Amino acid sequence: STELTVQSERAFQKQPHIFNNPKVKTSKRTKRWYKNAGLGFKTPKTAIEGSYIDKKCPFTGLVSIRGKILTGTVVSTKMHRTIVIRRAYLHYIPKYNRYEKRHKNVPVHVSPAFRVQVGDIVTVGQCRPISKTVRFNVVKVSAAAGKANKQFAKF
Amino acid sequence: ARGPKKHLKRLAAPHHWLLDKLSGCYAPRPSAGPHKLRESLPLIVFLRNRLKYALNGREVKAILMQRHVKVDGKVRTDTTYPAGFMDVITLDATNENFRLVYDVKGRFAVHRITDEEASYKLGKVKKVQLGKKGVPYVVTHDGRTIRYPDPNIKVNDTVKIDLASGKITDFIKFDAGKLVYVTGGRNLGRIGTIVHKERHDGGFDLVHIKDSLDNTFVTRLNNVFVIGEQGKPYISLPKGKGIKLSIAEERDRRRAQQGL
Amino acid sequence: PRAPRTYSKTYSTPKRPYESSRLDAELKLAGEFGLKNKKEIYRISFQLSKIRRAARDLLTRDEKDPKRLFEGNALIRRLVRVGVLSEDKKKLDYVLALKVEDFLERRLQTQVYKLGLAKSVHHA
Amino acid sequence: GISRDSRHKRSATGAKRAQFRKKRKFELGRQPANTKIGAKRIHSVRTRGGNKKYRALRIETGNFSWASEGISKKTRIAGVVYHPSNNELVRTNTLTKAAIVQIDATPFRQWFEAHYGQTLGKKSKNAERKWAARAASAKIESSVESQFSAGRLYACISSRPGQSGRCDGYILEGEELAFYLRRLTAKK
RNA sequence: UAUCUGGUUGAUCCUGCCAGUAGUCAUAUGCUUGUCUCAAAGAUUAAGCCAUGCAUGUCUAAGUAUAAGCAAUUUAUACAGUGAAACUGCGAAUGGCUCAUUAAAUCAGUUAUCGUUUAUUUGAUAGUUCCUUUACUACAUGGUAUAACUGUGGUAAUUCUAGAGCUAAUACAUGCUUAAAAUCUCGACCCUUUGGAAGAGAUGUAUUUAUUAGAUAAAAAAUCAAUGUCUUCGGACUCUUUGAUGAUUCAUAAUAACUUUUCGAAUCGCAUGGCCUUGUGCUGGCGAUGGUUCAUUCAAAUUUCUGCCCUAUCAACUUUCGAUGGUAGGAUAGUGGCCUACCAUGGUUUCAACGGGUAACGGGGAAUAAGGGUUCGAUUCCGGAGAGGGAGCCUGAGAAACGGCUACCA
RNA sequence: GCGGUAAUUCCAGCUCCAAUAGCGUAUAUUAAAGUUGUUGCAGUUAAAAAGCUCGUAGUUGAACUUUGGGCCCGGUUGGCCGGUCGGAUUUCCAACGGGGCCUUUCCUUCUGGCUAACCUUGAGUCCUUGUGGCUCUUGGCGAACCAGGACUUUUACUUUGAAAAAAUUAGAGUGUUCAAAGCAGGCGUAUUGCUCGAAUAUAUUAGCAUGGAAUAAUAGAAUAGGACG
RNA sequence: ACCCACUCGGCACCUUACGAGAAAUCAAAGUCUUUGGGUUCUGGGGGGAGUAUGGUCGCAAGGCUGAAACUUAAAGGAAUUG
RNA sequence: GCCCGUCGCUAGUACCGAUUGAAUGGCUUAGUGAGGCCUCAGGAUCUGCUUAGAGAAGGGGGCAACUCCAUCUCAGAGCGGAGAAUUUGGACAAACUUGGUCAUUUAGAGGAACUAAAAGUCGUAACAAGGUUUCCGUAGGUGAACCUGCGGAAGGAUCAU
RNA sequence: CUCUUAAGGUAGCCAAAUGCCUCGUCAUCUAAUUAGUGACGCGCAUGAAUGGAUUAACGAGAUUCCCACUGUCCCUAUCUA
Ligand SMILES: [Mg+2]
Ligand SMILES: [Mg+2]
Ligand SMILES: [Mg+2]
Ligand SMILES: [Mg+2]
Ligand SMILES: [Mg+2]
Ligand SMILES: [Mg+2]
Ligand SMILES: [Mg+2]
Ligand SMILES: [Mg+2]
Ligand SMILES: [Mg+2]
Ligand SMILES: [Mg+2]
Ligand SMILES: [Mg+2]
Ligand SMILES: [Mg+2]
Ligand SMILES: [Mg+2]
Ligand SMILES: [Mg+2]
Ligand SMILES: [Mg+2]
Ligand SMILES: [Mg+2]
Ligand SMILES: [Mg+2]
Ligand SMILES: [Mg+2]
Ligand SMILES: [Mg+2]
Ligand SMILES: [Mg+2]
Ligand SMILES: [Mg+2]
Ligand SMILES: [Mg+2]
Ligand SMILES: [Mg+2]
Ligand SMILES: [Mg+2]
Ligand SMILES: [Mg+2]
Ligand SMILES: [Mg+2]
Ligand SMILES: [Mg+2]
Ligand SMILES: [Mg+2]
Ligand SMILES: [Mg+2]
Ligand SMILES: [Mg+2]
Ligand SMILES: [Mg+2]
Ligand SMILES: [Mg+2]
Ligand SMILES: [Mg+2]
Ligand SMILES: [Mg+2]
Ligand SMILES: [Mg+2]
Ligand SMILES: [Mg+2]
Ligand SMILES: [Mg+2]
Ligand SMILES: [Mg+2]
Ligand SMILES: [Mg+2]
Ligand SMILES: [Mg+2]
Ligand SMILES: [Mg+2]
Ligand SMILES: [Mg+2]
Ligand SMILES: [Mg+2]
Ligand SMILES: [Mg+2]
Ligand SMILES: [Mg+2]
Ligand SMILES: [Mg+2]
Repeated sequence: STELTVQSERAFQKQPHIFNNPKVKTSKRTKRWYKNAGLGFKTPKTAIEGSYIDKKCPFTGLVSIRGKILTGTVVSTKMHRTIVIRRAYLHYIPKYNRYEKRHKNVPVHVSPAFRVQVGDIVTVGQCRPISKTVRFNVVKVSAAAGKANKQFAKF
Repeated sequence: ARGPKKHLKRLAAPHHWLLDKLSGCYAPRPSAGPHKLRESLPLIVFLRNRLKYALNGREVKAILMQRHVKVDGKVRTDTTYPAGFMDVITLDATNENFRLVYDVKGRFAVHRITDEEASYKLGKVKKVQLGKKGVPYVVTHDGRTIRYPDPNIKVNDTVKIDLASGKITDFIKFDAGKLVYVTGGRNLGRIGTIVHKERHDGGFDLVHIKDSLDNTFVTRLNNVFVIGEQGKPYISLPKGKGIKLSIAEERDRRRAQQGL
Repeated sequence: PRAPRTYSKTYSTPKRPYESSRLDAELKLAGEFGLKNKKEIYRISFQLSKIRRAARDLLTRDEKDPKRLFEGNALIRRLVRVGVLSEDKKKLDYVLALKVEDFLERRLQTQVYKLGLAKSVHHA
Repeated sequence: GISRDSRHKRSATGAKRAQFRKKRKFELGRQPANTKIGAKRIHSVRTRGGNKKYRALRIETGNFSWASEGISKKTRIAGVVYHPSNNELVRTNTLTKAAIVQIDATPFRQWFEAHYGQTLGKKSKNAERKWAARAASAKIESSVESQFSAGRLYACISSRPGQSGRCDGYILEGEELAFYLRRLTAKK
């Protein structure tokens, strides 16, 4: 989530070991570091253009993505820089040779290089434990809005 | 459970050992060593259950304590010592040399080899990194470290090893179409030359195989061990040459060879 | 801590306990072949019960199926090798037919009697 | 002792979790160093698998790097000034990571007025050469220069004294200094 | 291996249950019991209580022998064999037993460590240790202080031990050292240039911090600050060096330093040989135990996806006193509300949350044979948990250990 | 259901039946049970349709979008011969599958690395009167997959395969004297060794890898804020 | 307003029985061992008993939800002849 | 013929119930809080490096002057280590006292059911138009089955003007 | 069944502030209870606006028990005005 200030916290927010010498005059101010996570996920332009820090970002942060890659649909954007997605699936019950609708909710950290809205399908990828719950990080938004500007006024 | 486990129960021991169910309880627990516990042949299982040379295990320690036995040229007094794939077992007395290599049933076979072939071995390089002080090194499936290898030597390539000395004399790049020995899976012990490799970033590359009967199969790259070129291997293969006939085909060969 | 010493039993027991026909039929087998038990008949019909089962199972697979061929021919050659199955009927729709006495006729109890040597299966 | 497990601590649904087994030794944790200033006192800690850890209590000197000058010196740590996590660490002059301290600055002045032959605030042959190949270099910076007048330099602790036993840091420069300066006076 | 029969009525056909029938790696119990093979067995109730004995000890030519021990012989006047006791080392964290707790826990299959610790095994791995650097620092090798022992004792009592006198080490505690080369900052002098220099110090590994390299997505130029090598003295710089991953701030290396300075052999057994300037000189054989970092191996710790019985006469639940997330730190072997501080209001649920029950350890599996199912698994393998109940902790690579200690309760 | 004086049910004797080194009883559970019913129950009167409609969750939900035609390639059974010293393959043949073409037909896409394949043909010919046949470089196939850049609507199902503990189970071989078992064992020169073994199958729900594009979802372009370049 | 023919959509009757059912009967109670269009609900021998208990609604009377111990070989349905 | 209820006898089951009843187990507020662990102190003693004295040693090399290394021994002095009992403050936290909560059991005068149950006493409610057709919902009433009012149903004793 | 009445006590309630007998019987609380409470009811002589039964809340009302508290007591002593 984030959204502005960049510097609002009791501690100075910076990237580790990325030094900008004040002696050497630079027209970009701060030097910024990033990477590609792998697996083909485009490291989005809002990460390289951005001023945010987020050491939990898969591009500009210190986390690696490895293990499961999953997709779910965004059910909650409430807590800061993290969301909950619902993943449905049908569970096969052999005696009745039929299925039942089930789901799980996966808490996942989302860098403020993505603007996530509720309802978005999102591609998410696994992580070292980021928090008590979050084991995953949002690596791609496969949705958009689902007809947001088609919600407008009359003739 | 509070620390390292020192025992092995029978039925817990791997099945390619061919240990009988009864006559006691436990199995020999392979010592820490060059080869993984679950793929290995402790010296006792070899010198006894295969070669029938000693009846006890109490006898098997009498053999090794005279230093008859030597593994890959060093002596090796350890009863449960984890001998493994590509290792050379030499009995000084009885002039005998072996190389540990796989059946098509996945079992280690007694395989006798020439005195002169017994002085070299094939490692598969598992990893190659840049070590202390800029010295690049290579390490092989059996846990050897060879410092200063050829730059061209990459992971999954195999390596010829001097035994007597340590050094790498030659290597074989991992290449479409090279003689391959499966170590793992149910295709363990088949020998198939490499059709082509499935990539799979994120894990588990697959290596497609076609043996000299024009049968095909797949395994995971981890189970593929390069031995050479189609036709010419770099080691003496065991009888059957890792082909794997069907139950039918094998029932016929064994019942066609009959007349006394 | 050992290997379990394994086992299984050799006989099945009749569903309906009192059936005059089946008790008549059974005693006549003990009378002919020299049995001490109804269990010795139970034992055999249990062997037959599973052989028919295995043959029932194979017969449903496609002809020239790898399994049907390997296990079907093997069952046959074993029933020939003892002498229950006739050399002509070697293709196992007879093993599906068969019957109890074909097994009973093959007992060393009976074969000591069959060519001389005994004369009264009880003496056998 | 302390236990870092998750077996206490209700599951995400809020459900209360039963106690399964007892406290294991490998999920253990220990008490803070709460390291203070002056008169070096250090206790090693035998940790998992041999492995000493050095728990600093009471450090006076540390090793501090001027990063834009590419040199490191050892100075007296004067005291703690700002801390992001807890203020009691400042008031008690407790040393932990990210703690903002003040240091001696005379080891840094002596280097600068030697290396650059310039001095701050306000004859030998070879040295004259060197000092000419420098400057157009020596412009330093305002906010870093005025601190030598007071003889005390703002530096942020980058080490983990309750872990390594070392209290180390880097002199504040650039945006960092501008930040923590604003915090000081607009809180002061 | 797809079967049914007796019981409602005066009789009938139904509905429907009771009864019969068969099996049970399913216990008990009664009566009966000759042979071979196989051999489960204090699980159920009371993870209730325990007499006594036993169940963890251990030595190679190769750490320590003045036993006032044995043997004497066989060269051994320092020792030399054998060897109690004791030290030192390693082991006692494996095994075995039990199933009480445990219901998203365990466990299973499948993952992750680019999130860690790891004795041992196995492969590699170390010329740098001192010091204002000619009147040098033990290296032909530096320091004591202890057991056993000797002797004096205490107590009803224990694997209780006190005072006194000795003496060892691969115990304890110290502490020298080795080639060449290059690179760096200093810089006495001399001389003006475009500029160069004697000789002084620093530079093992590990630790901590800051900085830098670690390229590569197809091609070219100018200017600023420094400053490299080659002059055919305007100027040029040509050949130009690059590891792995899907991915890294990776492997590895460079600079300024930092450290109550990690390691860099004061060890042991066999043999005894060359080589001359004849010093017992300088060399030197096989392998033992060690030793730092890296790798391997036995592991461990966490960890992704999905899967548990009954219950709504449990519908709301979670944040007292972390509940869900953000920042920083502390703590850890290390990730993480693990913990703390500050901040926010989050997280779960009729797709059944939460709560309750379980005469619940989970799994491989067992019983029942049309198929579909139903039932069971304390229990020979795997995993987990425990040692009367709780908690705590020393030792250690590894235990929150109980045939370890400390405390409380019984 | 028997026993209230001739008891086919009790207490005995005789005789007889079933199972037999075992047989009875108790308790549990399974089959019988289509009396738990997915397969597969029943509900007018036997137990059972809520007094009635609305209605959320849940389950379910009409039809329609590349169909048809032409050619090529090579497989595996089976027929009629067998050429041959039980099995062999060519021509004749049907049958059943697989691959790929062209019919207006993305095959993700460039940027080359690669080529195995003919529209090629350069010579002509082994040989049946010749398109029966392949060696063979000089204009002329992309996809068979390397690897870099730039991007990609989501699924369910189904196929094949990998990763996979052993004991159990299913099951092959072997005459433990039979058998339950076991994983042995079998051959001579039994005076100095020879030799086959120690298979195979299941192993599903989930995850992974591959093929299929029917069935069933999902998304797309209408204030054009469309698609191409 | 009536008559006649056809067509939707009703309230029913009549005759049939291919068909269903234990029957009585039934144009559904049919298209069901040749067993699957979609979906909701209730029953599992009789008595105990719609009782106890808890919850809930109501002024109350009472409504919804709703057991078990124990007992028991029948209870019951339609049709037949007396 | 069947048959219904009160009433009476024996026996069994569970319910209600004063006792603010009892017992077991799982959590848990508050209070008190052992113990090891970390930490501020502590110094029973027992040594360290430094500084100086007095009495002897060994020579870096001289005719007198001149001078290093290691080692023992007692007046006397600066600046660090070990380290017992003890002790400050912590986190962890058994346990005790008193409460609460959940689960599982359970005693009880008496009350009120039901069964075994067929029958005994009193009547005749139902089954025939059961002699007042039967049953439903509700409401009041009476030894007892039941009666009666208002609406239903036919499962009626009427498929019918 | 009998006498007999204007009718012959219904729903309730109880040894109740209504019961003689009476310190009723049973249960509970206690070491022990002519006390209290819960039951029982042929109730000397309970009972329906002579109002019956129930009843949250309220009480310087009568009564029983518990916790806390105490010189009420054991057993008394000392101090101030
Ligand atoms: Mg928030
Ligand atoms: Mg071992
Ligand atoms: Mg009867
Ligand atoms: Mg009857
Ligand atoms: Mg009758
Ligand atoms: Mg039965
Ligand atoms: Mg047991
Ligand atoms: Mg027990
Ligand atoms: Mg001696
Ligand atoms: Mg010795
Ligand atoms: Mg164990
Ligand atoms: Mg000492
Ligand atoms: Mg509700
Ligand atoms: Mg946080
Ligand atoms: Mg249990
Ligand atoms: Mg179970
Ligand atoms: Mg189990
Ligand atoms: Mg179970
Ligand atoms: Mg149990
Ligand atoms: Mg016990
Ligand atoms: Mg407790
Ligand atoms: Mg313990
Ligand atoms: Mg014990
Ligand atoms: Mg133990
Ligand atoms: Mg008589
Ligand atoms: Mg009789
Ligand atoms: Mg079905
Ligand atoms: Mg039914
Ligand atoms: Mg009915
Ligand atoms: Mg449709
Ligand atoms: Mg490709
Ligand atoms: Mg009480
Ligand atoms: Mg204290
Ligand atoms: Mg009547
Ligand atoms: Mg009437
Ligand atoms: Mg009346
Ligand atoms: Mg009725
Ligand atoms: Mg009274
Ligand atoms: Mg009174
Ligand atoms: Mg009187
Ligand atoms: Mg009183
Ligand atoms: Mg009273
Ligand atoms: Mg009264
Ligand atoms: Mg009155
Ligand atoms: Mg009133
Ligand atoms: Mg009173």
